[PDB]
Amino acid sequence: EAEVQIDRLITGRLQSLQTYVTQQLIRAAEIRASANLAATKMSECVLGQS
Amino acid sequence: KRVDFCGKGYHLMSFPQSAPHGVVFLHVTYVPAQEKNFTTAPAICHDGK
Ligand SMILES: *[C@@H]1O[C@H](CO)[C@@H](O[C@@H]2O[C@H](CO)[C@@H](O)[C@H](O)[C@H]2NC(C)=O)[C@H](O)[C@H]1NC(C)=O
Repeated sequence: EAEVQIDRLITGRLQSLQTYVTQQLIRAAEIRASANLAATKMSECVLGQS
Repeated sequence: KRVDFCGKGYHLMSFPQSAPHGVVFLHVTYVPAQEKNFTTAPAICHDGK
């Protein structure tokens, strides 16, 4: 009779973690593009002349 | 002219080829070797010029 109640905790925690994972993915998809530009700038403004 | 964009070293030209879900580039480069030392100087004086 309390397993029904525990089913609410489980589905709350699961959604709370689901939001975190998606937020992490969306945020980390930006650092890739921010570091790709740094790599591009370092290979031409240091190793040569722009 | 931008360095280290297509190939490692000075760039000459390239060829594209297909792939199942993408493209494959073949770059032709140009790399020097067999160096020496010699001795240099910035300019040469002659008759005060
Ligand atoms: C140009 O001269 C320099 C120095 O005279 C050469 O550099 C030395 O090469 C010897 C080769 O056995 C090494 O043992 C030394 O350690 C080198 N010097 C230093 C400071 O590391 C150089 O090899 C010469 N260039 C050519 C193409 O022969």
